[PDB]
Amino acid sequence: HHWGYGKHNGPEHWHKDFPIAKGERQSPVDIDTHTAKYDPSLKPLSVSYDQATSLRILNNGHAFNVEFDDSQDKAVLKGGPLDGTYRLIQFHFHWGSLDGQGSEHTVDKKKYAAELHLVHWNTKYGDFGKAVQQPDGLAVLGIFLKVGSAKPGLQKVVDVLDSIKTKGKSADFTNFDPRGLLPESLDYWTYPGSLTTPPLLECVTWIVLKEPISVSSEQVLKFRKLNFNGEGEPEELMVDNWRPAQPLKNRQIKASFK
Ligand SMILES: C[C@]12CC[C@H]3[C@@H](CC=C4C[C@@H](OS(N)(=O)=O)CC[C@@]43C)[C@@H]1CC[C@@H]2C=O
Ligand SMILES: [Zn+2]
Repeated sequence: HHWGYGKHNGPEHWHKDFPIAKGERQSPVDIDTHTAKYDPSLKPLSVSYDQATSLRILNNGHAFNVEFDDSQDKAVLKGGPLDGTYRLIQFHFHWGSLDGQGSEHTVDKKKYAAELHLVHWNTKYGDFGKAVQQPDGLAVLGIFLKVGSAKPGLQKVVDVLDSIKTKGKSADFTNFDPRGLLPESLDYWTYPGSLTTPPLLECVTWIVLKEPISVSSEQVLKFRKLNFNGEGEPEELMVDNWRPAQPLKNRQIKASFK
């Protein structure tokens, strides 16, 4: 009886195995745009993905992960609210059963169709596993998806999903350029938070871009054909793999923009 997104194992159950679920810096949150304070001390975000080297795409029974070779200093996130340099290890999405839900963060209670997370670890802690034990261990870049025009840079991901339908399936996925998933503007909100799945560790500086990307209805419909279940198990469509907004408690959301 492992955690998931269902009635009996979903977000309202996670606190039993992971008591930090009710902690002081949980993610995601609602971004109240009128309360978020413009912080002139925040720097432009530096996203350097020119040398990013993807290895594999994996269905882990929760989402699909596009994984990167993080063995050299290549694909790095720095500046913005960050001190030092954070290395890209993987990206994944959260999405809904319908276009009206799927994002984890919300903006004035607006839910987007999906949300992309690019996960980076602080190079001062040497590897990903050590970084998540630190309050400044990870920087996750969050990007909202709305349904409209296709995102050409997403199509290579969409076209490989047929090969990883079920939990435990993986495929070679080299030479994927994550620059093709970025909106025009790097205007962002930032706040201290957590992983949004177990183990829910309070190790993340969240950087949520204001500008969504557009994807087509056809692109998101292919996300919704994935399965939570393993090959030769009862079909459970991989949909609504999002955690709802958690209490903000004693935190401030800062805006990079006026
Ligand atoms: C691999 C680990 C468990 C899985 C952890 C990872 C740290 C960050 C995320 C990101 C998160 O999703 S999200 N939404 O918070 O970005 C989904 C869980 C995941 C992959 C841990 C690092 C060490 C630990 C075990 O070795
Ligand atoms: Zn995520």
